[PDB]
Amino acid sequence: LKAPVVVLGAGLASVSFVAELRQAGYQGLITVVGDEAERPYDRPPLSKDFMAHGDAEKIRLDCKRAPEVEWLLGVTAQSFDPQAHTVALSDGRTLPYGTLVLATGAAPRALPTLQGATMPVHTLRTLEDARRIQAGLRPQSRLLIVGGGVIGLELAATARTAGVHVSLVQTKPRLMSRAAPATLADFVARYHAAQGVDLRFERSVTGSVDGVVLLDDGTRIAADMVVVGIGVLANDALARAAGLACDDGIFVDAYGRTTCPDVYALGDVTRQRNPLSGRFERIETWSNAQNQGIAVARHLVDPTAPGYAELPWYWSDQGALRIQVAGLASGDEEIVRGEVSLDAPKFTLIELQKGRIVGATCVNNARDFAPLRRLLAVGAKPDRAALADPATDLRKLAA
Amino acid sequence: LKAPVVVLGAGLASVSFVAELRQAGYQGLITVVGDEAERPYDRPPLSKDFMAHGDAEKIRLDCKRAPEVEWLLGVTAQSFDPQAHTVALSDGRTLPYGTLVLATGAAPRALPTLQGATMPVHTLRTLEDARRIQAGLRPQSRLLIVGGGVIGLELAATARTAGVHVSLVQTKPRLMSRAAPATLADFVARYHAAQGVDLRFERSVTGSVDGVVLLDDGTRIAADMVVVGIGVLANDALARAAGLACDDGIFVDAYGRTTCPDVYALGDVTRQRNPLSGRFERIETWSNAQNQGIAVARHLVDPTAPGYAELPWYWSDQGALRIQVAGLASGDEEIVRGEVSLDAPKFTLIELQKGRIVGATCVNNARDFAPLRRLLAVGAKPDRAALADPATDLRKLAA
Ligand SMILES: Cc1cc2nc3c(=O)[nH]c(=O)nc-3n(C[C@H](O)[C@H](O)[C@H](O)COP(=O)(O)OP(=O)(O)OC[C@H]3O[C@@H](n4cnc5c(N)ncnc54)[C@H](O)[C@@H]3O)c2cc1C
Ligand SMILES: Cc1cc2nc3c(=O)[nH]c(=O)nc-3n(C[C@H](O)[C@H](O)[C@H](O)COP(=O)(O)OP(=O)(O)OC[C@H]3O[C@@H](n4cnc5c(N)ncnc54)[C@H](O)[C@@H]3O)c2cc1C
Repeated sequence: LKAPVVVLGAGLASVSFVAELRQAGYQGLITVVGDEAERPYDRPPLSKDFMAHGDAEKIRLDCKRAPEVEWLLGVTAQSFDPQAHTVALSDGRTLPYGTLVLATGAAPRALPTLQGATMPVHTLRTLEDARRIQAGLRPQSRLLIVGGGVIGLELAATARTAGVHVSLVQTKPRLMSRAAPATLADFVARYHAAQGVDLRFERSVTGSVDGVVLLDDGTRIAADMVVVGIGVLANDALARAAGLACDDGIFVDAYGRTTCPDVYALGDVTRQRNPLSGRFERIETWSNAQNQGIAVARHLVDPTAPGYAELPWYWSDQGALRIQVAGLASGDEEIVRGEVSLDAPKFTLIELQKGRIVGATCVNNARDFAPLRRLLAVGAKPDRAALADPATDLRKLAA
Repeated sequence: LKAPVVVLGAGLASVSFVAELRQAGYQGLITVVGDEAERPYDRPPLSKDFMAHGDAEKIRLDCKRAPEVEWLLGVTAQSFDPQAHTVALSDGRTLPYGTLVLATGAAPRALPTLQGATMPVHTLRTLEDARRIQAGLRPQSRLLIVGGGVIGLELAATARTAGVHVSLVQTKPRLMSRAAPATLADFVARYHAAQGVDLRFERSVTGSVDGVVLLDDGTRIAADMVVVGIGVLANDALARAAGLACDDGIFVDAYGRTTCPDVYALGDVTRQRNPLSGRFERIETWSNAQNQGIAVARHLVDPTAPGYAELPWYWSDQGALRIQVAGLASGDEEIVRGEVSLDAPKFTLIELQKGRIVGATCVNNARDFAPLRRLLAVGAKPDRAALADPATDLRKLAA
């Protein structure tokens, strides 16, 4: 930890990191460069309550635990020189650094087949995106969502509740193909179909003409607006140009270190080790952005602190479904607690691998999720009969 | 470049690196820790001329360009402390370092289904391995090779020439599924079949009992010896324990830097960027071990030197086939020069991607390979009609 600290990016990972530095005792200079001209804000409401109600002052991140920080908003870091220890800014200024932190997140992947489209096509990542989408979301408008990940499905539910007709195209045979158990994915499709979502599986967009989208099966979908959500790409251009190891994501170890001395990275921009799979992955969850940011800051101030160690998890709010998912999507068996029914959905899945818990899912059952995450964390091997037994209390069993 | 330099591993990458340091002008301490008790030697002859003729003094690496280096042979680096800047050795000694270089290569992957086998099962990576395999290779012995990569196929040809009966099991539908064009792979299978190799595709080993190997199709193959060659795993345990970013391979940038300050890595142990694909890969070729070793050394002595930049390539000698392959295995089209015939095989493949050369293969045509590699290097876009035209001289066209 060499002063001054410069952080590139002012999203959740960045805010979490600078607040932990200050709370841990670092009182030297901290400067944050953020390219959006927005008071730092949280993204999950953009698909839900913001999209519906429209109040951005309900979604701002609390920067109060980060006193004495200069936030350069609406400014783009254009390059950094890791030998000179400087960053070049879009406003013509240069910042010196002792420690540089790359927290630049990721940007929506574009659909090449819609690149010359003459109809409204948006992605959903920023306040500006959400505001733009809202203003075309009239009741009985027709929305096409490309991509069956959580963002798209969250938007789908919000749109339907608002009286918008929703069609959704998914290339893979299942929704949430990333980091969701098949049982959950099948149920999620059943729910959305029941809410009026027109789901098209194993189809791809081949292009568009005069307000209609074309598909690989040779068919058409007319819509007033397309929202594309087919995943994101790490914002790692600065690192690539400066000579750091990247591959759609900056490689970091558990201390947030990149291959370049005095340069760290955290959050959506990173590829990091998933302790459960033992493989490097770009983890794009809210909890990772916050918790990896805190862990890296904590170790920078106190090098005896351990590195980042959390196992990955996320939630997704999709209408009546409060979904929570932790660990791996699959193992050698799945234990199902409760019934999988559209009639007041409430159930828990547990994935096991040689008797050890390696994954869990709760749907409208937040009470069981916390003890499942603790069990997950220690690689517990409970009695599978007790794990199926609805009489069992997971909170009790967790100690 | 802080003295003293310690290198872990005494294979080709290591020898190439220390020789380049010395040639570039670094005259400080260099100490190499090598766990094999062997004068440093080259591995490719182990599947060919050594396996046949048995003279290890024909395969030693030239260390003369590396004067004043202490080589601790037969000693294992057990851990390193990247804060203390020391390495702990199996003989009880500790080495201080200013710069640590991890050049520990990779080890053959084991076959879990043969873990309790009571017949001879060997891998082929070391002098000891080769010597052990040789001594069971009687004429009219039956050898089963598991794995259709280049090592297995090279051994297959050597064994057949020696009068050994060869059966070979390959899980994938084609040989050389890694980094070889399908056209080449199909031809290579045709050649080996013509030389008496009993090839079994899309089959897996399920176990063994009393001198017979069992397969996923429910059948049997009796053999006097099994040689397993199903790929390798990076020897990255020290890095993993010391907190470096690894995933079956230590992540490095173009200067050989790991995520840990003052620690570098090179050769088979690394995952690095493939400039043609833009993706990180573990490149396990001879040319990478030598050339990445030299590039990293060169930049350590002269930081104005560029980073490692070579595009990947390899050769494989399989009986009458002198095979050379560069770049990617495929693109949007393949140009074929000459005829693909078992009657005196001699042909060239060129892979193109939007008019640009991205890959090439020569079989018994070393003359065309060098100009194809130069063309590959600059991302050339020659006239495809001229590239097919046998009247065309690639050496001429290369300038
Ligand atoms: C619509 C939506 C819904 C979501 N819902 C969920 C959910 O249900 N569950 C869940 O777990 N997560 C969800 N997420 C939230 C999410 O996971 C977090 O927003 C994200 O992980 C935060 O990571 P970050 O801080 O690393 O990156 P970012 O939030 O992307 O922050 C990076 C910032 O750096 C900026 N930047 C990039 N380059 C430069 C530069 N050169 N100079 C200056 N600034 C730069 C970027 O523009 C960006 O503002 C959702 C996200 C979206 C967009
Ligand atoms: C049978 C065979 C045939 C081949 N034929 C071809 C070919 O046709 N074409 C081709 O391109 N390549 C071929 N290769 C050659 C090959 O590509 C090179 O041998 C390899 O890439 C060299 O890389 P290296 O120096 O990084 O690793 P290595 O050669 O594996 O050297 C690493 C050394 O470090 C040692 N070590 C590991 N851990 C420790 C430790 N903790 N302490 C001390 N020492 C340690 C290892 O035991 C090993 O001796 C072949 C290899 C084999 C084995």
